[PDB]
Parts: sequence; structure tokens; C-alpha cells
Amino acid sequence: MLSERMLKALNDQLNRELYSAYLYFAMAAYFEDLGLEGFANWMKAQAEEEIGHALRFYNYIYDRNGRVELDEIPKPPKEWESPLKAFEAAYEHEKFISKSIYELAALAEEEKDYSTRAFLEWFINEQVEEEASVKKILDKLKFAKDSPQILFMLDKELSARAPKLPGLL
Amino acid sequence: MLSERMLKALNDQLNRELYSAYLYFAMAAYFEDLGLEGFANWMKAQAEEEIGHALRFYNYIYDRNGRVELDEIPKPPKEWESPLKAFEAAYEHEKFISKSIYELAALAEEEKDYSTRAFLEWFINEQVEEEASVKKILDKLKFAKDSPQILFMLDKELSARAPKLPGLL
Amino acid sequence: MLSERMLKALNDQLNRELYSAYLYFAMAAYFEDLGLEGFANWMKAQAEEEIGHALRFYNYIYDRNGRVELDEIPKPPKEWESPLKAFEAAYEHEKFISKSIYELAALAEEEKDYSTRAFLEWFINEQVEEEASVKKILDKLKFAKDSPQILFMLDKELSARAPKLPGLL
Amino acid sequence: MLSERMLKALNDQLNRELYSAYLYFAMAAYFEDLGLEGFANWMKAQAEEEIGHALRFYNYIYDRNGRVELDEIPKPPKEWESPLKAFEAAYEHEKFISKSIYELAALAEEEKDYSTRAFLEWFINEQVEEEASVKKILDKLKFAKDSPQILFMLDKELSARAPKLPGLL
Amino acid sequence: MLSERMLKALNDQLNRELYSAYLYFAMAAYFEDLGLEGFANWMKAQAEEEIGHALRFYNYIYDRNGRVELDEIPKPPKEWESPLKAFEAAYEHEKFISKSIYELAALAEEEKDYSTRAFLEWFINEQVEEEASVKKILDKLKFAKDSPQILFMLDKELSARAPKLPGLL
Amino acid sequence: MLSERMLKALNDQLNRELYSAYLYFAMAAYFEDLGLEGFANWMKAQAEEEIGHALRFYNYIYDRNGRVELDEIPKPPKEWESPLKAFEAAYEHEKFISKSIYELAALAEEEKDYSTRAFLEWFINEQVEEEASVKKILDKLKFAKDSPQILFMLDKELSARAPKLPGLL
Repeated sequence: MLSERMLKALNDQLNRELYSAYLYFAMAAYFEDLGLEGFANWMKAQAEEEIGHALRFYNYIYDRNGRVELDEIPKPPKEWESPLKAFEAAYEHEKFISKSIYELAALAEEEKDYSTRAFLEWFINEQVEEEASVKKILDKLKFAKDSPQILFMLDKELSARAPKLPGLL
Repeated sequence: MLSERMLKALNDQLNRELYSAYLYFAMAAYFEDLGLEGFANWMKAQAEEEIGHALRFYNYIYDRNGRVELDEIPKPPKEWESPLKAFEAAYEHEKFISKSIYELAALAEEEKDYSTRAFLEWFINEQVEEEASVKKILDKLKFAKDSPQILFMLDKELSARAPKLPGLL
Repeated sequence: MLSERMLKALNDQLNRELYSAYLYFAMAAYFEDLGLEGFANWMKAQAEEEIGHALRFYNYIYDRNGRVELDEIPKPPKEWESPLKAFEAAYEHEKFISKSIYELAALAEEEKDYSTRAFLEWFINEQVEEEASVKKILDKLKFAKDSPQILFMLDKELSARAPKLPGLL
Repeated sequence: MLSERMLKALNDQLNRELYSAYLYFAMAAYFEDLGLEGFANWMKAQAEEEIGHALRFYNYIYDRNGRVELDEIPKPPKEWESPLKAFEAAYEHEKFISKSIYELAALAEEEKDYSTRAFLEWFINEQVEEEASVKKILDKLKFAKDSPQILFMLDKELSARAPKLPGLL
Repeated sequence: MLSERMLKALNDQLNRELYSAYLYFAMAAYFEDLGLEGFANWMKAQAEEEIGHALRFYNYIYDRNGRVELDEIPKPPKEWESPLKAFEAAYEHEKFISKSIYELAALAEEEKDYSTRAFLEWFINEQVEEEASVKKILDKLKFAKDSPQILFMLDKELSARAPKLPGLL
Repeated sequence: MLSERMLKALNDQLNRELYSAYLYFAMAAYFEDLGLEGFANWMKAQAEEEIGHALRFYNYIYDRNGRVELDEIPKPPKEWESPLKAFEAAYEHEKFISKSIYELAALAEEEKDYSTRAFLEWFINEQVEEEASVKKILDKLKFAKDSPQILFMLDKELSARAPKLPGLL
């Protein structure tokens, strides 16, 4: 069974994995205002990955006989100054998610909860792919700041990641 | 182009189609606490339909050269008294969504916006299927109030509706 | 929910879509008395389309939580003077059905019933095909009034429309 | 050729095979008001069998060089007290159809009409299947009068008989 | 039947859907003078869509028993100052077509013509795709005004839309 | 390169190959008023052949580094006295097209333009098929002037030529 301090902190992180998806849906509503429908299709596909991260804390709380509480999801930022700053704010956010998985994992070792630190092993290994898949694109945008020719070619090459959920809906 | 009173009211309804999906995810977190994993798989599949409803207001605002603003999604109710009251509160919610589509459609006729009232024709025809797909199950639960044998058989027959997004995630 | 004046008028039109099928079955009993078994197979296939029109008012009343009342279907006319007058009386009947769909659609706009006027949109678009599929054949019979050679060739070309229900029964 | 007393009595029975189908469509409008959409899909499929019975008297009158006259189809009963009494009134009706086939068959032997008594041999052999397919379900409802668990399981097992005409319309 | 004021206004719009196709054939004769054979293959494929729009007013007038009158198609503009101004003049033209569909749809509601306003529902839903498929390309040309590298890459990516009629002719 | 007198005369003939298609679309709007939907489907398929003739002068002017100018297409005749006179006016028109190809071909030999007279060799060989495909049908209508039985059988046999563009649009 989950203790009161670990069930509350797994519920706070399930709220952060849904505010993540409600932030990558406020960036896709920003890039598709600029006409960058390959950046916007990159961000929507990341807002469906992050829903799949919150259905893993959800299925873990009901495997360990807990109870999921849903709080309010706050207002995400609307606009950024440039498509560079919209990825420096998505990479600063992925270092805020990982900072809070490491304080879940340092919480499960204090309470001697071996079946939770075994579960956070998936999210520690997967945030290494999340920080690097954004730092790749963030370094292609510092490679082209006053060059619309390259930004036109980043829109197309990132359009290979298309969301699969509108194909079902 | 969308007027200021119609772009604001299409943005308020995109917030209601995402609070819908954040309400059917607070019912799936209720039925899966009772051990009713067929009611909980019904509700998660409805929380992925309602995300697909908010990606239609989203793609309409960027077809009509607007701008999507995302507000905060409030706290949904946690627990209900019974699995009957958890569907009387999902049917009262589907009569609140439809009350606000009819005040979008009575707004687009006041502003003489023929390309928006043509778009809400999909959501008027589809809320007739949403109010009836809940009133079917709500009438099977008033048919069995002190009968766990039938509630055990509603859990299995509603488990045919499984969410397709965990199969991709 | 359907109001008392709209549930009564949807029930009157479900009685007209079954008297339609009981009129095209009194024309098929007329053309097959003259030996015109291609005109008679045209009319029986229209009496199975019109049953399919009354199973759409029927499924709409039980989607909107109503109650279908069945009145008596009156006696259709037995004989007409010619196979021309048996289509001038089927085209005058298809202008009587459409006159009553337009008084359902002008009733749903008076009561501000957006989910019924959305439903009658199918029957407004489909009576345009019904008035034209009879006016085609009615204009081929004014093209041949004292010519049995052409009436022998309208019997065969209209025999391509065969009823599918005797193939199952 | 058909005599005047046998053409009139074959036309009266073609009116009873269409009031049959307009009675099983007033029971399907009753069971689908109670939410029993497997009883209602049983009754609609019987209202398409009984139309196929009246297209056999119809094709026999035009094989024997007669003339089909269509009278008015009266008002069927609207509601019954229970789903038991809605099958005791469909079994009392199938003993009224068979009572009138036996008075057609005792009419064709009085007029020495061997080609009509040969034709009613199909309807005598088929009403034995009609009285027994209703007495099966009528005896499953006297087996469960104060048991909604079994009535919930008769709704599903009778839903295997689905009408084929809405699949074409 | 179509009234004299609605048959005249449906005939004026069939003349505008053929002057549309005779304008997108004067832009394809402009882009293929500049050597932009991907812009020119985009415009020819739009001049075959707009012929398909005038064969829908044509088939509607002969479903409603009218008469199509063909007036003269005026001289389209020959040259524009740039490939930007050749899309600002095709987007100003698609806001002139839609302004005249909305004055057909506001004409069919004044004459209480429900079967014409039901037909213009296709053209209201489809001009939303026409104004947006031009505003996409018009915003890619304001993204590159003094950049021939990007205009060379818009010629190729718009060459995926090839006209199907020279493949048959 | 094309001279000024040959570029102007190739542009005048591209205007005649589009007024041809706007004449066979005023005959299809005449035959489909008489209910002759096989004559009307013959004429629409000829109005798509003649568009394919004007896309050959168009692709030749941009192979020879010219410039296509589009003038106005005048009003075609609305009605003729009979379906005989609607083919005597389409055969008199096909002798007016061929009279002007022969004055293009006698113009390219005066200017010693061997690459244009080589191109008009296709249109000289193809107008022999156009004058004969109309003179076949024109001689079947002088074979039946007071015979609606044969005119009913010319409508069906000419309906094998169906336009392929509405199948794509």
C-alpha cells in the first residue's frame, strides 16, 4: 500500500504530467498561429505522449490500491517571443519534470518503498530521451536565427512526427 | 475572419470540451477505485472522444485565422455516492455542453456568421449521440439498483469500448 | 426531450411515411394487373425505401426519449386511368410529403429545436432526389402517350431497380 | 381463375398479413420505450417476415389472374401492462392468423380449388413455426416474472435476430 | 420549382464559378511565363475544381426543373506585379465568391426555399477550405519576399497537386 | 520563337477552343432541359475534349517561349428549334474550327515556321475525327425526324460516352 506522503506526491506528479500535455497544446496553438504546421504537429504529438505518461502514474496508483485525486490544471503561457524561446521554455519545463521525478525517487528511498522506486526507473530512463529530443531541436534553432530558409526546412523534417489520435478521431 | 465575440465564445467551448475530458477522467478514477474496470474503460474512452472534440474547435479557429487561448481547467468532482449518481452527473454534464452549443449556434445566427453555424452542425448532430449513449447506460442502472448480479454484467458488456490510445502509448 | 407539439408532429409524419409505402404498394398492385412487371418492380422497391424513411423518424423519437404512436393507415386508391396518371398521382404525393417536411422544419425553428431541424436536414436533401426520380419517369411517359413500343421499353429499363427484400424473404 | 368468394378472402388475408406487420411494429415501439432493444429488434424482424407473407398472397393473386385490393390498416394497440402481456397478445394474434388460414383452406375445399389449397400448404406448415417461436419466448417470461436478471439475459439472447432491411436502408 | 429570382441568381453564380476557372487559367498562364511550373500546375488543378463547382449548380438546376443560361465570361487580368500579388488577387477573389454564396443563402431564407439553402450548405462548408488553402500559400509568400531559395522550394512542394484531366486528355 | 502575327493567331485559336467547350456546355444545358440525358452526357464529354484542345495550344506557346492572352468568351446560343438543329449548329461550328486551323496552317507556311505547321498536323488529323463523329449522329437524326422511338434509342446508345471529370470531381 502507498503511504500518505507517497500517494500525495504521486498524485502531484500525475498533475504535472497533464499540465505538461496542456503546455505542449499551448505551444501547438502558438506554432500554428505562425503558420508552422510542422512545429505544431510536433507539439501535438508530444501532448499525446505526456497523456500517456499520466496514464502510467494512474495505473500504478490503482495497482498499489490508492486513489487518484485530480486538481485544477493552471493556465499555460500563451505566446513567446520567437520559436527559439518556445523551445527554451519547453526544455526548461523538461528539466522541471525531471527535477520532480528525482524528488519522487529520493522520497521512495527515504520511506524504503522498493516497489515505487522500481516504477520510477521507467520515468528516469525516459526523461533522458525527453531532454535530448528537445535539445536536438533547440540546437538546430540556435544554428539558424536569422535564416528563414533553414526554419522552413525544420518545419518539414519535424512534420514526420504526426499525432496518431486525430487519425482515430 | 472570426469576430471578437465569436472567437471568445469558440475559445470558451474549447475549454469546455477539455474539462469534459478531465471529468470523464475523474469518473474513470472513481470506477476503478470500486473495482469496476469496465466502467473505467468506458470513461477513459469517452475522455479521448472529448479531446477529439476540442481538436475540432482548434482546427476551426486556425482555418478561420483566429487564435486559441487556453485557460485553466478547474478541479473536477472526486467521488459520487454511487455508480448511478456518477452517470446522472455525466448526463447532466452532457446537457450542459449541448446548452452551450445551442448558445454558440444562436450566436452565429445573430452575427450572420454562416461558416460557423455550418461548423456547429457537426456538434449539434453529435450531441444527440452523446446524450443517448449515456441515457442508455443510465437507464440500465435504474433497472438494477439493489442487484449486484446485473451490475457485474454491465461491467463486462461496457468493457467492449476500450481506449485505443494506451495501445499506442 | 421532444415537446408535445413536436412529438405529435413527428408521429404524424411517421404515419405519412408508412402511408407512402402503402400507396406505392397499391401502384405495384396496379401495374402488375396491366402486366407491367417492370413498373411493378419499380414501385415495390419504392415501398421499401419509404419503410426505411419511417424507421428514421422511429429511431429519432427513441433517441430523443419520446414515444411512437401508430394510427390507422387509410385505404389507398385502387385504380388510375392510365400509367401516366399513376405517376402524376405519385408525384403529387411526393409534393405532399415535402410540403409536410417543410412544416416540420418550420415548426422546429419556431420552438427553437436545433436537434430536430438538424435531423430534418436529411429528409430535405432526400426529397429532392424523390421528386426528381419520379419527374424523370413522368416526363418519359408524356414523351410516349400513343406509343406502346416505348412503354414496352420503359418496362424493361425500370426493371433494373429490383426489391432486395424478397431476395431475403 | 379465382372465384369472387376466394379472391375476396385471399385479399382479406393479405390485409391480415400487413396488420400483423403493423402490430409487431407497435410492439417494437413498446419494447424500445422500456429500453429493451433486443426485444425491439426481435419484433422488427418479425414485422419484416410478415411483410414477406403478404408478398406471397400478392404474387399468388397475380399468378392466378386476380386483382389485389388494399383496405385500411387499423390502429394497433399502443401499450401493454408488461413484456409478458405483449407476448400473450402476440401469441393470441398468431392463433387468430392460423384460425383464418384454416378458414381459407376449408374454403378452397368447398369450392374444389385444388391450386389454392396447394398454395395454403405453405402457410399451414409455416404457422406451426410461428406459434412455436412465440410460445418458446412466452414460456421463458413465465419462468421469470419477478427476476430482472433473467429478463436482462433474454434481451441479449433475442438480439441475435436482427432485421436485415435497415442494413440495406 | 425554382422561382424567377432564385433561378436567375443560381445562374449568376454558375457564371461566377466558370469565371473562377477562367481566372485560375490566367494565373497558370502567368506562373508558367515566369518558369514556375509548380505554381502553374497548382493553378490548373484549381481551374478544374472550379469547373466541378459549376457542374453542381448545373445539376441542381436540372434537379429542380429549371433552365441554365450561359452569359459571356469576361476578360481575366493578364499579369500581376509579383507571385505574391497573384495570390492576394486569388484570395480577394475567393472572398468575392463567398460573399455571393452568402447572398444566395440569405436569398433562399427570404423566399423560404429550404431545398436550396440545404444545397448551398455544401458550398458554405467548401469555401472554408478554399479560403484557407490559398491563405496557407499566401502566408508562405510573405514569409519569403526577397528569398529566391524558398520560392524555388515552394514551386516543388506545390507541384504535388497535379491536374488529372491532361492525364485523360 | 513565335512571331507577333503567329503568337496572336495561336492565341485567337486558344480562345476558339474554349468557346467550343462553352458551346458544347450550352447544348448539354439544352438537351438536359428536354430530358435527353444521353445527348447531354455526349455534349459534356465533348466540352472536356475541347478543353484538352486548348491545353495543347497552351503548352505549345510555353514550349516556344510565348505568352498566352485570354480574352472574353462570348455568350453561346441558348436554345435551338430541335435536337436536329442543335447538331447542324455543332457541325457548322466544327467546320468553322477547321476553317481556322487551315488559316493557321496557311499562316505558318507563309512565315516559314516549320515547327508550328508540324504542330498543327495533330489538329488537322483530329478535326477529321471531329467532323465525322458529329456527321454520324447528324445523319441518324435525319433518319428519324417524326419517330420518337428511334430518338429514345439514340439517347441510350450515345450515353456510353460519359464524362470522366465528374467522376474525379
